[PDB]
Amino acid sequence: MENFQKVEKIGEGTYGVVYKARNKLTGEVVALKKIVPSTAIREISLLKELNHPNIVKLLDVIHTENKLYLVFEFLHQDLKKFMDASALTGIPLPLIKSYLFQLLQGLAFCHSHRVLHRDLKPQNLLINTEGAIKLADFGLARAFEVVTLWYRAPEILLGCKYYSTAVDIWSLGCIFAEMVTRRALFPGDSEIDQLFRIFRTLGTPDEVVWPGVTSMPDYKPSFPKWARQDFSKVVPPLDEDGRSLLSQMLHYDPNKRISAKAALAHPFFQDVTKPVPHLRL
Ligand SMILES: O=C(Nc1ccc(F)cc1)c1n[nH]cc1NC(=O)c1c(F)cccc1F
Repeated sequence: MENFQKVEKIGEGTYGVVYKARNKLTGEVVALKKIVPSTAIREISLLKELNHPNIVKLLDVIHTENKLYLVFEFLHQDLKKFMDASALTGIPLPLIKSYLFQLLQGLAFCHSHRVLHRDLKPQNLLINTEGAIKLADFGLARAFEVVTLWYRAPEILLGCKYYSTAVDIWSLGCIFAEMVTRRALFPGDSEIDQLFRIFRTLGTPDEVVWPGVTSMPDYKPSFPKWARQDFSKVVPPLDEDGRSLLSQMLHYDPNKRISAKAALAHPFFQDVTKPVPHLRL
């Protein structure tokens, strides 16, 4: 730690405390995350390689005195605070669209290298004054105070052990709908409550929409059978392009669910721009 001065506690991460810190030598301000098996060492080292404009840059990995610290480029806000701050009027749609597009870019990159996030949520989406948004804590999940289930894909909730990059698309779809409506899509407060909120909005899945569902580990023939709601009721006043895209990001069957790369080609992004957010630091 010596080479750093903790300027302040930024928050209580999943894997430990987060500090804003200044490199006593380089002068650079940074995010310092306190988290040791060699596997965790090997995973995090891979992470140093996947550099992308929409991934929070992992500056350094300090394994000293059998402790683990990750050093990340610092950004001044996350999407959760910005949403609360924009509750009154909502985030403008052009900004929502730009955030969605850049996030999809980040995902398409990670996914092309077979790296999933697994835990997307507005808290780990960081933004700057220049209109950029970045995925934070990418890959930390494989490598390793209630954790939110609100963005969890249903195949995870159903006990699927070998899930795909589709889980991140699902989470990002949930975040998309939340930006638009200013309300969490599926605010579950247990794994069953989470699952059943999903069922209530999208319909109880069956073998028609999701072949193999009924054979999943935690699936029960006894689940109530709810009817799917219509999306126009779910995310007004998102336009038809947005709704089409959202519906594809929220497909039950992970194999039907749109990829990040395919989502980038959707006509919703036909008119994408890069607006600057007004944020007060
Ligand atoms: O937290 C960060 N920035 C930030 C600063 C002030 C805020 F109000 C808000 C945000 C940050 N900058 N760079 C990386 C960061 N955070 C993470 O990587 C991170 C983490 F280590 C653990 C959990 C969530 C994270 F986003």
